[PDB]
Amino acid sequence: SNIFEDVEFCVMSGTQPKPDLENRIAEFGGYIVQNPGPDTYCVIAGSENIRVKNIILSNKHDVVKPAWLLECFKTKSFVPWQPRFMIHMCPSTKEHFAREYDCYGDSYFIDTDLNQLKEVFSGIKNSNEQTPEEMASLIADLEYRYSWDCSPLSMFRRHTVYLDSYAVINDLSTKNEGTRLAIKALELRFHGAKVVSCLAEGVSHVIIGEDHSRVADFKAFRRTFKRKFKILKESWVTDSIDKCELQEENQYLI
Amino acid sequence: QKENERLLRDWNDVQGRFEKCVSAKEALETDLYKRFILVLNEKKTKIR
Repeated sequence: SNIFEDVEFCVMSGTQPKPDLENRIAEFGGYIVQNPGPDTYCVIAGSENIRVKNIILSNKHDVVKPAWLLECFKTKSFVPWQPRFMIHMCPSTKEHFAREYDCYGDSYFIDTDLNQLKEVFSGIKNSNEQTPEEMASLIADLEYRYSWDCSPLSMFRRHTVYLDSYAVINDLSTKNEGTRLAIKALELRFHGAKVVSCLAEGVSHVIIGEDHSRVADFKAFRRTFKRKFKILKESWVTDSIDKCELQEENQYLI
Repeated sequence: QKENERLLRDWNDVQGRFEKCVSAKEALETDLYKRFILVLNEKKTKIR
């Protein structure tokens, strides 16, 4: 290999045989440097040494994954650097990446894959400022654009659902809990429904179990409404889940 | 009474685990979509 010549390395660690790392480099002819000065290209290390910690504490060098150079040896052609191929970068490469990357680590000038996207994702901070309602519509819009909207775990995405787990409609602890309605709220949540604890105007569906004690009062309260919720049997959500697909409501009315 | 303690005891445990799975699934979606949205939106903004 007459490629790695005129390119100068630093195999600072590696014990994969470390003294064979530069040997493999040697039949490729990569220029072998024991200690990286300002001239060298990058530094290669199979682990961290305290000198590695140094050159991290002075960003004047580009610090590389062990596997990358092996891949370039298995491309029989130098592979110019990519986000995964590094484990730290210099300020010249950081200002270059301020042109060439999204700030979170997804490079604009290279197309990413499963392990790289997982990595970028795991490096983004944790936050929840988006309202659950904002977020539900971001998701509902993205699954609409890209046709993910029939996907089973999202089939009730466009349903806001009141559930008759309340002995008094809307009173948040007339809660009739231990009901098989509790399993149906796990189910509706698992498949994308906005399960709600108040019957305000925003509701598309009410779900009724065994106890019809309140259906007269749902039907009466629904006379108030501008957009009018359906009242459905439990079995709608069951059957829709089991068939991986919305079965539709009118056989399940009241 | 014994038999159906055992049936309820079990049913209540699968409830518990299912609640853990439902919560883990909601968090998996919103977390992934929030990170996708950040990465995606920076592409859109730059495209624009």
